[PDB]
Amino acid sequence: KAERKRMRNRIAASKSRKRKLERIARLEEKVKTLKAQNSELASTANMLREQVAQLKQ
Amino acid sequence: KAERKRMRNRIAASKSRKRKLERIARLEEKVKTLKAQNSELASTANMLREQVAQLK
DNA sequence: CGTCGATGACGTCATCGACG
DNA sequence: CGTCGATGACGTCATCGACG
Repeated sequence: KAERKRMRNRIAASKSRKRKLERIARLEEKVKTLKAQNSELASTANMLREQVAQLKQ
Repeated sequence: KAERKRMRNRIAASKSRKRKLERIARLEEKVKTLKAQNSELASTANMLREQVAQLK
């Protein structure tokens, strides 16, 4: 029945808008975490140039 | 006139959806680039461990 | 071939801060 | 107070591939 088809679709649309919402938050969360990782790797590098300056003489 | 308000809001919705799309594309591209940088810095570190090894 | 759930695309409403 | 553009939340349509 048509009437009921649309009814189910209204629900489908609601979950769909919801997954997209989660997907976007996942993305922003990935960006935030990749940034912290960068900083860590960047500092670790200097922590290593440090050790390379000590062994330097 | 109520009619016209709705015509305009129709256009406005097209822009809005368009910008949300562009915004999501940005997030996706950022994830991609941050991953690349991540790699560079990771291997660079090992390059420096290599260089810290050469000092023994 | 008829149906299902997922999705992209779209128009509409409700609501917001800003403007005068 | 009316109005404006932007935008979040919806419901609807068209279309998909999968199923039987």
